[PDB]
Amino acid sequence: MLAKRRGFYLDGNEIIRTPLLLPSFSSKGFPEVQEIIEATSDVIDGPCLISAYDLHYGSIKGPYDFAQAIFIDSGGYEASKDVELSDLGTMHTPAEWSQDDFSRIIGSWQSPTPTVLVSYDHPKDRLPTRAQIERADAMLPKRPHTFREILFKPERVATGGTSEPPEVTRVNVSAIVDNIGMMARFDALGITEKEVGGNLKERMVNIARIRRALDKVKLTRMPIHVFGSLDTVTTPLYFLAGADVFDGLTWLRFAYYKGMTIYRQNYAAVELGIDMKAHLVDAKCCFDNYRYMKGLEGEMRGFLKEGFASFEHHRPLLERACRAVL
Amino acid sequence: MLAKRRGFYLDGNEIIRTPLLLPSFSSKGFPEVQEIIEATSDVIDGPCLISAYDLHYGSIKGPYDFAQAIFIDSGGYEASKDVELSDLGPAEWSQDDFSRIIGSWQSPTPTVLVSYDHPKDRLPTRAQIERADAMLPKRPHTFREILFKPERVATGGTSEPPEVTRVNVSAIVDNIGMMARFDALGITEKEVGGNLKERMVNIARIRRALDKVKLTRMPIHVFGSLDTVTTPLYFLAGADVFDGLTWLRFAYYKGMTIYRQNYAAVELGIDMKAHLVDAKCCFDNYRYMKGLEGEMRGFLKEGFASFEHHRPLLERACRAVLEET
Amino acid sequence: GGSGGSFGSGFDPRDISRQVRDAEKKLGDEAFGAKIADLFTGLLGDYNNRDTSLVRQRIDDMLEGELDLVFGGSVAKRTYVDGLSDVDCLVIVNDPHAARDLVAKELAAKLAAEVSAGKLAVTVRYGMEIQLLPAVRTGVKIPSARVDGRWSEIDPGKFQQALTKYNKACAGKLVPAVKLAKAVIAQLPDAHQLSGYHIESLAIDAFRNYTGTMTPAAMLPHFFEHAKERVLRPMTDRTGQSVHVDGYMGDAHSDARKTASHLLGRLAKRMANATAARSLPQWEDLFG
Amino acid sequence: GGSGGSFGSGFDPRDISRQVRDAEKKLGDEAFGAKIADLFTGLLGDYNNRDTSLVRQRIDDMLEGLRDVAEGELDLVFGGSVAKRTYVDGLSDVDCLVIVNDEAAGPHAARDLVAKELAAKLAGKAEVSAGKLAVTVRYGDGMEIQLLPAVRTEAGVKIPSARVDGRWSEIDPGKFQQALTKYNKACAGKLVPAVKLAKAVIAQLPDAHQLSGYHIESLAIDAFRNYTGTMTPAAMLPHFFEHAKERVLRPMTDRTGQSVHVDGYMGDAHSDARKTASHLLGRLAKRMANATAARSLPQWEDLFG
Ligand SMILES: *SCCNC(=O)CCNC(=O)[C@H](O)C(C)(C)COP(=O)(O)OP(=O)(O)OC[C@H]1O[C@@H](n2cnc3c(N)ncnc32)[C@H](O)[C@@H]1OP(=O)(O)O
Ligand SMILES: *SCCNC(=O)CCNC(=O)[C@H](O)C(C)(C)COP(=O)(O)OP(=O)(O)OC[C@H]1O[C@@H](n2cnc3c(N)ncnc32)[C@H](O)[C@@H]1OP(=O)(O)O
Repeated sequence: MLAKRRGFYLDGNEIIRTPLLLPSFSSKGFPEVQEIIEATSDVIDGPCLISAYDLHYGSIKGPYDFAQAIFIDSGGYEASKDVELSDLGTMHTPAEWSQDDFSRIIGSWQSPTPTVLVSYDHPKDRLPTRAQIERADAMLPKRPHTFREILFKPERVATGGTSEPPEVTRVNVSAIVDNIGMMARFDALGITEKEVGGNLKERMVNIARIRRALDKVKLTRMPIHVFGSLDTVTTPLYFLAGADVFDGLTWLRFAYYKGMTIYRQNYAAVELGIDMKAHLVDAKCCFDNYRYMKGLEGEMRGFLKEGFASFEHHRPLLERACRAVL
Repeated sequence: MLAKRRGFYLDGNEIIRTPLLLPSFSSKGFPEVQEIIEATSDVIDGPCLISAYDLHYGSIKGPYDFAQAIFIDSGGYEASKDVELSDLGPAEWSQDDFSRIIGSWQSPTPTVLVSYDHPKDRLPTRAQIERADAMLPKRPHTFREILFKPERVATGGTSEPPEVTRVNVSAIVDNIGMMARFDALGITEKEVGGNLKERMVNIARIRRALDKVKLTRMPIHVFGSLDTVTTPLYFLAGADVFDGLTWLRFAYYKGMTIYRQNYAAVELGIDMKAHLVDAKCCFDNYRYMKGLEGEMRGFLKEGFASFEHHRPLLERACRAVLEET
Repeated sequence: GGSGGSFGSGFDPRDISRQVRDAEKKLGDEAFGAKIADLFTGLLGDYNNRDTSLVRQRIDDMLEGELDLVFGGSVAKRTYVDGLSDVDCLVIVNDPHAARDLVAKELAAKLAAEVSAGKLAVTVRYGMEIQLLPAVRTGVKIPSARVDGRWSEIDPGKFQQALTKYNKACAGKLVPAVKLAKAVIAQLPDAHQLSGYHIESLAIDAFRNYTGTMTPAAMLPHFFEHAKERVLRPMTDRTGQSVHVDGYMGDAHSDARKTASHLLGRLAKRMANATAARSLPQWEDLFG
Repeated sequence: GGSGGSFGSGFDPRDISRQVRDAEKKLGDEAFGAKIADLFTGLLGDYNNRDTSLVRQRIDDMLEGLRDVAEGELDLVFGGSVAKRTYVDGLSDVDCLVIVNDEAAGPHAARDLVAKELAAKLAGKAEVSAGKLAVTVRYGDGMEIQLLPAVRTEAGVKIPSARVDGRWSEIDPGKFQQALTKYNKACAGKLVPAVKLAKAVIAQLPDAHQLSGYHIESLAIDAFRNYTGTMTPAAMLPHFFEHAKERVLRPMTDRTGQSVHVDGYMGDAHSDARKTASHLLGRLAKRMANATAARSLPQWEDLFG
């Protein structure tokens, strides 16, 4: 089956468990991100994701010991005007994010909790797929309490024209499968949602291609991290296709409600009450969204034992898509 | 009941009918807004809202004859870093720039002109009424609508007083007799209250004040409100015109304003071509707006049975904000 | 994230609109289609169940025309006579309001059935109402659909030639579709400015080369989708450059033609949006 | 639009978190509350329906005849399993203190002595085995009575250490037994069930737990001394972890500031060992507050296994 319990292992013992829904923090679109970290730290018990870009520019200052583990994202999101599928508006000027700035942050990072380091990526610094594997094995340090995860990116820099070719908008899944044996050097494989396919079906098929390739080279427990996917529909579908780790900023813009990712003011009207104090609505939405993420995470962990009955929503759709793409 | 059939009248005849759900176009957040206007014009049969700011800077070109009527927004939205409740994220805009756009505007369809507002050009409530009566031209085929704004400019600190964040509802009720000079009253969603209940009661306060000066058919326009929950609630509270950019970012589905990529999965199909999803969402959203508009127009005859969604929530709030009077 | 998110993905916005709207028009809901058919069968019930054989015999019992019309009958509760699609016969007098007042009394002489005169046609009620359009000989000249005191300046031979031939070529569905269209235009609060003769001519030009389904649910949207463009130019046939029916609309692309085009276009969008939304009430409100 | 929409409106983000969480903790759902009560009654079913009178008679029957072993002073009968945890690591898991006189031989010497003299005496009546801390007497009916061996010195009685094993602990078993019994009784007999539930939750942790059974019992005494909440395990169990996450960072003491000698293995105050324990106890406190706020019964079930 494409869905399986996987994770990050140290000496054969499971340190981080998948399927994992990762709450993400970023300064891009959220200038008060530090205030969000401080408030949500009182409810976040599991792992979360931050950015080395924000660590370098001081957008976030911790403390990060509230989480079970920390995913240090390289900074390619904040260094990019490009956005994910869940972005609904942005007014973002990226600053300079060189390889040296990224290496100094991850080199000096020290934490009592497990840490996952993501490979460096920049919209102007792209390489062929095999060369991306070589960069991540050289830049990501092999250190104690630190896992290594390579986020594959497209092989071509943007042209700047009216349209962009697939070498700019999509990763080379065929090249990832060809060099899939080189994935043993790392702890996890990464691909962004927007760049692993054009629509939902193509993203599920290409995730399944990468999963089947990993299972052939005896990496049956290696997690697949889909960057940017964190909603009530596409995230369970990618898990059924073979993916394992899911992060995003969707929990900070929307509200999860009855299997739907909805507009927050409607969530406050239909659930929180029309007289709820306005200075408490955004934090209450963030708190409820994290608890919803863990409930949805448990439904995905229950699918391996109870089947499709574990999912409380969209059960006919999840089963139909699972049949069609497998 | 606070809800009634209202609109813009010429010689006692109804030219624009409320409840009206207005699809809005804006360059802020939508750099290809002209591309959206051209595509959605093939499905938009009713009125829509554009901005004089975008007309002046060439962000939108038209033609705009596809719509039943045109609401020319002053440009106070595009000229503001401030956003609405549905934003999930400015050049110079003087009063003279606003007067030249609305002064040379010609349309074969009815036109509604909105009063000028700028985040740094605020006045007391009465001065807003007098400024709008002087700047908005009194012309044929042209309606005049005043959008009330807060009375004090932002201080620039960490917090802002209510005189910056909210409109003076008490001053609107006090000077409510001066509303006969205009065709419609306007208030922003974010600035008419702090939460949903306060926004509904303050709309009801303005509605009861208008009904006292025998303006029982004068529309109230809530700028920024255009979703499946808050728009019907303001209508039950006394509002009539609702516009916003939510139809361009979200997707209306089963009474909820949802994330678009999930709408494409559960409704459009998981294999729909990606280059047609953004336009299909806009096309379906406008048809949803007309269906929701009809549910609100049917409430006046059939009651709450006209609403296919959120019937329990709509009644509970409607009772609470009407008993407070 | 990744590079992408343009509204049209680098396409022409109208090509994107065409791709979306074509895909909508290609899938259909069998339930909603039956609801629409039930609506139109009721709106066309009084027309399709009119005793047309009795209409002609009662006409011959009181009297006809060269070409057989019998296009009288009410549709969608519209009780108006403004064109040849609403008349049963042309009563020709040998030699405009004079011929109408003359024919009216002379029908009371044959039977004393009820006789009444209207704005365009003389109506003979039995208790069935038969519509008769008076005309005189000069070819023939029929009364204008607009001013009472004028002739339509059209050749009634040509008009009747097309209206009967096309209607037959449309399985007798052209005249019902026109009456449905006039019913829709009548419900518009705006001022309707197209004459009954001009609307019938627009339908003739519209359903020439029509390869769609011969049903009112599909023919009625085609008329408004065609008339929104044809009304902007002076009305003509294939090889003739004047039918003398739209001269009142000024020159080509005039303000009067553009206003009519916008009203016909809004009705075409409302019909396409009502079908795309599977909204039966929106189709019902189009007829009232 | 309008001016407003900052995450905290210029307030302290941690004050907003407290206002939100306070509002959550004050509203309750009767349906989820009944499901939670049904969960805890099942986890505590073998404990509340244990034939404690039969435990008391069997204790007197197995010690009448052996002069060397003598029953303790304070009645415990805190033996019994909850949430299917079959571990005995503190006074909250033993039924009595079996005191022998004659120390230098070690705890494991007095344990095997009590074991051997009871296995010969109860041969054909019950099975006797020695564990990591206490001697267990299993009978034919399935009842297992836990006996904690202890020795009597000129300094007083001494109970075995929960981690060192080959030495006696520095705790005064008289003081400890008094507090655990007095509080539990003053806690409507719900302190000991809450301690066993807490140890059961900590046992499910894949992480390395370092707190002994004595220290957890000591932490619970410090937590419920000034506890004014509901006398239910659904409210007492979260209070322990939210209190112990802060108390474990400092050496354990009584009300007057005197060491009780239970926290010496955790190093000095604010040590790395105490900080690791604080985070583990804190994550369990967050999981309990989030499971209750979300009305998630399955999340509460996974806490116990
Ligand atoms: S609705 C689905 C079926 N419709 C079709 O078009 C299918 C084709 N089958 C047919 O039999 C059609 O009826 C066709 C072949 C299109 C009939 O075409 P005609 O050859 O009859 O049409 P013309 O216009 O060439 O000539 C017909 C005569 O009718 C009069 N006439 C035409 N158009 C008008 C208008 N608009 N108003 C009044 N009279 C009109 C003219 O006498 C015309 O002769 P002309 O040579 O056009 O003067
Ligand atoms: S169940 C929820 C409701 N809370 C209640 O407690 C119910 C009402 N009961 C009470 O009011 C208190 O529980 C009382 C009865 C006041 C308990 O306080 P006391 O003053 O009676 O007892 P102390 O705990 O202060 O002192 C008694 C002995 O306890 C030992 N001791 C204290 N703290 C610890 C810890 N953490 N670990 C082990 N032993 C501990 C002390 O050694 C003390 O013996 P001394 O001789 O006094 O040193």
